[PDB]
Amino acid sequence: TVEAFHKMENMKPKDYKSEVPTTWCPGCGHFGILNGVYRAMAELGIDSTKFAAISGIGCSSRMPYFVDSYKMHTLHGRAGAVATGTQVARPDLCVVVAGGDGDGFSIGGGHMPHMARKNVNMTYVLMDNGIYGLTKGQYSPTSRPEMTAYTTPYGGPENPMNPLLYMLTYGATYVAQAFAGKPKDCAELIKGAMEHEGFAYVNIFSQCPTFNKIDTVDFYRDLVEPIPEDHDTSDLGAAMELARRPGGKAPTGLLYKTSAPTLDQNLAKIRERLGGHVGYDKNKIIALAKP
Amino acid sequence: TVEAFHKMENMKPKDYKSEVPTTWCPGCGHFGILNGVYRAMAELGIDSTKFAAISGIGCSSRMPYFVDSYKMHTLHGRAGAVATGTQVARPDLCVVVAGGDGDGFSIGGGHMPHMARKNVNMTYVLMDNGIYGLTKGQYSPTSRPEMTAYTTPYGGPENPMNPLLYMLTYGATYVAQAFAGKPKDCAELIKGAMEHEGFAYVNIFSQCPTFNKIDTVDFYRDLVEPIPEDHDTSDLGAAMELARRPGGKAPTGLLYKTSAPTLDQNLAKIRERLGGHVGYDKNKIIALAKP
Amino acid sequence: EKKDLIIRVAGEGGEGIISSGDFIAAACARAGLEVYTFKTFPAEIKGGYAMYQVRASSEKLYCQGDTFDVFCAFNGEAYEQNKDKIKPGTAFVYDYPGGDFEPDEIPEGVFAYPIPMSQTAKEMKSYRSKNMVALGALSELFNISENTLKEVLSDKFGKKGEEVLAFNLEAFDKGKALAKALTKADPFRVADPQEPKDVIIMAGNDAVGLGGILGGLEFFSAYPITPATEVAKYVATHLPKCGGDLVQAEDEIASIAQVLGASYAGKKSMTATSGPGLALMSEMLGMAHMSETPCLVVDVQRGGPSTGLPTKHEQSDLFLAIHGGHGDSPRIVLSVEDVKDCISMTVDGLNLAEKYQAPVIVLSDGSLAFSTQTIPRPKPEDFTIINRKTWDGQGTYKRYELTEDNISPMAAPGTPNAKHIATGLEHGETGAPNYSPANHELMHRKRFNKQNSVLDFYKNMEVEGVEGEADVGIITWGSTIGVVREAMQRLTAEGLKVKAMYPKLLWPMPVADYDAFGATCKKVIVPEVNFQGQLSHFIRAETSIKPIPYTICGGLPFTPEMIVNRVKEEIQ
Amino acid sequence: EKKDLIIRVAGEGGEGIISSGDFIAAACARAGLEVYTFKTFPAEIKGGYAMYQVRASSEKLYCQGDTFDVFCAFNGEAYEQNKDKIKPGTAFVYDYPGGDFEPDEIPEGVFAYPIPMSQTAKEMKSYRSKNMVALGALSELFNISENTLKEVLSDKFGKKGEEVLAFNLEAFDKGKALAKALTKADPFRVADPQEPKDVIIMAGNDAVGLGGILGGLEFFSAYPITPATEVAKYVATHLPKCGGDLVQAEDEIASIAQVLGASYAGKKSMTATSGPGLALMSEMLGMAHMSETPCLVVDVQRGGPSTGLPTKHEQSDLFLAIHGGHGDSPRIVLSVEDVKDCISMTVDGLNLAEKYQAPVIVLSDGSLAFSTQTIPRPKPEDFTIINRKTWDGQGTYKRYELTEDNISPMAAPGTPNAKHIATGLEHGETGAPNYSPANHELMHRKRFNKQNSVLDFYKNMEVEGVEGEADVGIITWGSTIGVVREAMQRLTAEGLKVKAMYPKLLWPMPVADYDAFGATCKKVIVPEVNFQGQLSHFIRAETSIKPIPYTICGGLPFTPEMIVNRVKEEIQ
Ligand SMILES: Cc1ncc(C[n+]2csc(CCOP(=O)(O)OP(=O)(O)O)c2C)c(N)n1
Ligand SMILES: Cc1ncc(C[n+]2csc(CCOP(=O)(O)OP(=O)(O)O)c2C)c(N)n1
Ligand code: SF4
Ligand code: SF4
Ligand SMILES: [Mg+2]
Ligand SMILES: [Mg+2]
Repeated sequence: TVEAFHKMENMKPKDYKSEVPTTWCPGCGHFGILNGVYRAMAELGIDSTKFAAISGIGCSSRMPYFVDSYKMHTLHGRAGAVATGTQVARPDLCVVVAGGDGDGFSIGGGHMPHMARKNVNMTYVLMDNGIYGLTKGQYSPTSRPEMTAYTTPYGGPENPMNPLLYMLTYGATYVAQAFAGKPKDCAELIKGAMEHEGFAYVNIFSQCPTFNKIDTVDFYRDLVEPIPEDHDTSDLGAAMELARRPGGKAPTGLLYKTSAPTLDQNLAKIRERLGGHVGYDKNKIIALAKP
Repeated sequence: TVEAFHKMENMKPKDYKSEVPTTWCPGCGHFGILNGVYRAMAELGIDSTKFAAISGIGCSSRMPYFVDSYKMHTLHGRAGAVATGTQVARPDLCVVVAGGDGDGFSIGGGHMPHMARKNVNMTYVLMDNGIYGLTKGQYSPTSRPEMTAYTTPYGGPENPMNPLLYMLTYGATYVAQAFAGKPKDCAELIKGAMEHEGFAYVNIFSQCPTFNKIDTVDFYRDLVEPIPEDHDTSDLGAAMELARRPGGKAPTGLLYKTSAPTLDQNLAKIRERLGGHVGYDKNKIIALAKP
Repeated sequence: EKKDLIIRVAGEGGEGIISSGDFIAAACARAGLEVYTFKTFPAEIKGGYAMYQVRASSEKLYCQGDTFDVFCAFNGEAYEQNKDKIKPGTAFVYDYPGGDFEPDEIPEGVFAYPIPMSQTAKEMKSYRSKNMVALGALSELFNISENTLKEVLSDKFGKKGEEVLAFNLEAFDKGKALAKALTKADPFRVADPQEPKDVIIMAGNDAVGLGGILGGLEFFSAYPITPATEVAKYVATHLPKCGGDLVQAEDEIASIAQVLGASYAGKKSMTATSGPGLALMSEMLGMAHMSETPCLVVDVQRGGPSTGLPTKHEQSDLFLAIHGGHGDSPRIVLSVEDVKDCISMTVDGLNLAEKYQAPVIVLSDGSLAFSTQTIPRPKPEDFTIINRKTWDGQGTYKRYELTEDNISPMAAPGTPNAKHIATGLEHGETGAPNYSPANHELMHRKRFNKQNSVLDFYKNMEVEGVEGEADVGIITWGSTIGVVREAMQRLTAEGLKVKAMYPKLLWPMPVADYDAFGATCKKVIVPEVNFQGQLSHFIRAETSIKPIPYTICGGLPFTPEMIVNRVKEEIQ
Repeated sequence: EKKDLIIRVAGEGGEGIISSGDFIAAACARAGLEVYTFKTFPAEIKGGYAMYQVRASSEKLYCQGDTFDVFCAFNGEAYEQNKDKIKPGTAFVYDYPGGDFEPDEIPEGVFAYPIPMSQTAKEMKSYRSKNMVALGALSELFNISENTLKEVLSDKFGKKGEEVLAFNLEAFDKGKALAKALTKADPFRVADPQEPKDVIIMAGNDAVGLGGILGGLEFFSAYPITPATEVAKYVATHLPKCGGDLVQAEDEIASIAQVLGASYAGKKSMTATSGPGLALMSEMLGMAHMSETPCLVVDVQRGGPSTGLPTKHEQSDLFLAIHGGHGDSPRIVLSVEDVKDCISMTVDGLNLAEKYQAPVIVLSDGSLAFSTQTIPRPKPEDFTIINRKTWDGQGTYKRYELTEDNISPMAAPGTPNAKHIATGLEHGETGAPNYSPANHELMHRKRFNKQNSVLDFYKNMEVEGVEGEADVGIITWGSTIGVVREAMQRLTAEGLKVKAMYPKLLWPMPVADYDAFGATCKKVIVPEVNFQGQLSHFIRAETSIKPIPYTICGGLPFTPEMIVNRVKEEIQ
């Protein structure tokens, strides 16, 4: 049970801004996601002393610097695996990972299935700009094949992957998508992801104007399509149909939400069935080794 | 384009056996899969000088030692990534990866999406026994939670993953499943996987009687359900429905098959559009650096 | 005077070779004897030749010994595998009549004792009780206490019913009777029982897991790998009892990542692995050093390089443990000698990670992992526990505050007024990225001076032997220490001018203590099981000693006679 | 007589700081001069302070030099960033009047030259032409060839239309006129133009990619990482022209895995990375060693440890390159000095991987990666190319056949009668797993003797200086070699008894050549940019030299005067 929520009264988004100046390019989509993060934290009345933001490497991954909380800046692709250890060690914390499409699904792609499958109680905000921004413009697993980039000057020789479909297939128990140009949409879906008990994933399109010249704001605005209100967010099959983009349109809103035991809850059940506690008489364990 | 098929006359399964005695446990399901591999190779008239078997680490991963062909025994979880380099370097070869559920989806889980997404022209035969056999009985990403194993003496604290659904989501262009107890099903599906141009994945249930006491032969026989003949193998959504096990029954047969460019084909297009060839005048490249 | 007896039992795994040895070990411990065991499982899981060797003595044991005094073959394959060691003077028990082999010419001087183990078990309609027959014969022939042996069998089979137990005791008695009918011609007898000591029997990997728990372990993450998995098995069973959690990660990178995340959260965390896993962990161990985050990795070394020889003996990960990080990225490196160390030095490892906020690697090996020993029963209150330095809450919190002892107070998330960044980028006192020349020089000195100050606090480099000048000094590490200990007993009994030193802190190294030892030796020999002489390399690089490397690399440990012979070659 | 001139230009990236420097470098090369450049991009992608430093000379250049002779500031931030180096004797050009800053008291002895770059560019209604005005002024004040500068500008802007080019040439002329109106009081002039030489200008990372292609590269796999990504960028553009393939993998483990698979398939394969990536590759480089599969990794070293200082200067991956593998797992390790080496030593790297069927690591660094030099135009037919020993098809093929030279003939898949397995398990001659002691000893000797025989074939350790006894010998590696080259020019011009040695084969090391050098020097100093003195460590461990380490670790390279001063401190 996360103890960071509803501990502060009359909070405003600016109360969660750190003193660190934001160094992203002008027009970078990551600004809209940062604004959504601020709004979510204020709407939850969060005491950020109980909030742990963990990121790897990338332009996206610099976002915790701009948020007033505890944070760890770790290695490229490892934020989610690190966050699993933080979360399991301290289930009272609100644990959030932020990172980009390369950090998450290239080098970090092997850790993604197990976080979701084990239903770790954390939030993963993936800022999808269809490129590697921080390393100055190589293509990513979400890049379109017609894009040319610095290691693919002749186009991408493969198709992109589907992050929402991956996460649904992996078993994420809260799956949503938004566009950074709608920061209030980001805030609502990020807020719901934090309160959700289980692995909550929010894929947010974010423009990189400096290096990605085809996945522009106008492209993302035209690409998205809000999810109809009659969609059943407990229907996994319907969520996967949405993730596959009917008519070629990317869904925005909440695709899927279900209640299932979390990893820390299952680990606690193990300790409970043993009567485990910190004061346990370790002589009982030692005695098992007597000849 | 593989040049190993239909090059030899009067080939029998024993012609593809090496001299290495197969030292798997009696009753191990891996025997049925190995027999399927031999039968597929003989029915294809394969010239095994043009055949490359590549594996990682595990009981399953010992398979290439038992095959008379070119082969590599590499590192745990890295066989598919190694095989990509072999395949792209030599697209004439028939490249086959064999390995277990842990080798493939635990430590190897980060390489799986990109092999399938890029449609590398290779075959991946995954021998799914629901456990880590070679390291003597720890649970795997396909183990059922009620199983107890040597690092989970109090049960597995998570749900298993769905290999077929993963691979369909990843973009594998040939997806099939069988039970090791049906060696003719194994042979036909593996043979079709080899002939397929693209990333072909065959998930085969395999009993481990030594350590897995609940995923038995009788359990797998009752679990499987042949795919109806009217199933459309070009319908990705319908294939995903089958993978999610309607009625709790695991489908056996061919779930999905589609024709799309392979990685080596797209890489070749890049060279062709440049007029690239080994005899290219390298002085032309050097001249670009003149002041 | 011979105080020990070495009994090797060998045959088809699955006929109870391992359980038989464990029964003998437990019985000898209940009779007040010291015990040291070793075993090899069948090469393939389906089965095959297995071996168990139990050494029992009225005095302390430090290694397996040179070779067996008594050999018991359950089948012909076991006889062939050990034929070259069945030498005149040894006792040889074998399955006859009714076994699966005709024994070759048993050399004259070998005391042979045929026992129909297989057939006797068949007459009882229970071939699986074959090992019970062997135990009876061995007990009778070589004075393994029948009283404590039946106690051990009763503890194992009493839970199955009085019929099952009385059945196994009859098979035992049948084997005892068969051996009594023979005339004992060999001089070998296990020492007579003594007052039973307050001991336990533990394997190396279980002892590491217990040492972790006793050191205050709260979070364990691992991925299975031979020969380290038994650590995770033990922790998984017992750590939840103490309020901690074990998680099996998807690979070694995930495991060390989770260890760092749990440690950042304020929990004492560790993993266990072997060579391949430690190599995968190199990048994340750099993060631990740079971010000053406590973590402990136990590397149960196996045969390398690459996949190598997973089941064999080798201590060849010292290069990787010390130099495995990119940049200037030091680790604290310890290495254990015996089962006692597997407990206390895992506590040491957790303590040093807490005190110095640094990655600690403890090097074990695959023989120690499965060897068992009698050790004095551990009492939790006998272990000193160290906790990470925490912020006193005064002033403004700076995660990487520059202090006189170079150790910055830590603060777990949730601590009021201690929001901060832990980071792998080079950074200033507040953890903000800082690429200036002066700061990099300053922070290198902070972290290096911090970790190097282990030398002022943790001393674990015992010296024994002659007090004055020595003709030969021996320096070794790992379980090879135990082999050299027995060699020193033999050499010092002959009045030879020899001394020995046993570094268990491997990095940073106490150079002055090395130099003081070397100044009192005419020669220094360094036996170790690796190809390059890895400890000798660091002795050459960091000290004034010019060592003579004695390297072997064949998947086997040294024996005491190997050390004795090499030392004598260097004196005369 | 001063033959070189060092010009630093600095200001807002986006006003053409880098492009201006590249224009001067190209113009000086077209005027027959030698050129050495370095640059820093803005710390943030969005922009900020950028710097470019171009050195041009009538004689060969080996490093950047001590500090600038001429500094050109486009704005006040650039002036503040470099104010402490604007010392008496230097020339100072700056945007004034009409710029964004009022300069403080220009120190006495500084030759100040205000040029209204911004105001002139604004009066022309094209602020982006500001750098053209600066170029005109610098050309006039310091004799940068107007002819070749306008040639270079014409090549860049002629494709944009006759109006655009004539506009930029007009801005250039305005800057020339502004400078002509000032009185030149400083002694600085670029050397007079000479006949253009048969040269190219290349950056270090581009030169690595070109060397791979010239060495017969066929398959490249990498993952982007600073400061190495330009290698993959160059290869991705030009390798497909030569029939090869580049793939961007999902991480460094996948990249080295694909390299090994392509190499097993018979193709010359390589990757490029930096410290973090090399640490992730440690396990797979163990497989390369054990299975004897050729592979090449270029590590463009950056600031460590951990994430470290990605954009700064450091040579601290020597420990990891040599000792990063678990077990006894040796690599062949080279390190480049300059742009020439980046070509020829990447060819060397592929050749040695072919010849010795072993993992080769080439250590570059982040300064060299972005530095450009005039180098002699490479001629493809002048490079010796080595191909892996391939089976002659006679007899029976065994992948790991024991031969006199310890190099087993290879066979690519598809070779009749050469089906075989490459494996990471310890193995016998046919590649079947083999755990016996004699075989492990035998195969260690095979693989170690093989890789160690590089010492008999590849020699790359130049010695220069006095022929007889020296008061001081200098040993260094990496791009630090070039710095010591210039220091040696100064020390020998002062008649000092000094010599220097420049190892470019780092492992295995040619111990006898080290011992022969050191025996002729009273003292040996080893300058390197890492905290622990990593080369000195191996010099102590493997030779009879005990060096005096001169270590710095602040993200900056050495300068010649630092070496000169350190050497003079040691001469009595
Ligand atoms: C082990 C390792 N490999 C490679 C890198 C280089 N690297 C840093 S960020 C990055 C990718 C950035 O792309 P993304 O995650 O999509 O974030 P973005 O900058 O686009 O927001 C890469 C490849 C690294 N830091 N570490
Ligand atoms: C880097 C590394 N980590 C861990 C291991 C240990 N290991 C060997 S096989 C294996 C898993 C075997 O399970 P699976 O892949 O399902 O094959 P199976 O034996 O069940 O057929 C593991 C964890 C290893 N060899 N290397
Ligand atoms: S490079 Fe792209 S992702 Fe990075 S800050 Fe600039 S616009 Fe944003
Ligand atoms: S342990 Fe299991 S998977 Fe391995 S050989 Fe035996 S039955 Fe097969
Ligand atoms: Mg991105
Ligand atoms: Mg398995």
